Amino acid sequence: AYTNSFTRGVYYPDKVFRSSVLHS
Amino acid sequence: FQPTYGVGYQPYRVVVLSFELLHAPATVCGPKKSTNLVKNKCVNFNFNG
Repeated sequence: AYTNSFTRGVYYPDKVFRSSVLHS
Repeated sequence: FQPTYGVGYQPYRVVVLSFELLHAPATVCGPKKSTNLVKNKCVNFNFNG
């Protein structure tokens, strides 16, 4: 069977703290 | 490997040290003596290198 992931499966890319920012 | 062989055919031991020199928290360090922590002054600092 199948289902839609929506916006699941994002993770922190590196062990650095960042705040109030948009990071590509 | 034989003791008589030419040097390019003799055995060498190799150790390769891979460093995870990352932004992650440390557990292997050089023998640097830590100081007390100064606050609210302009200072030089060195946190884990």
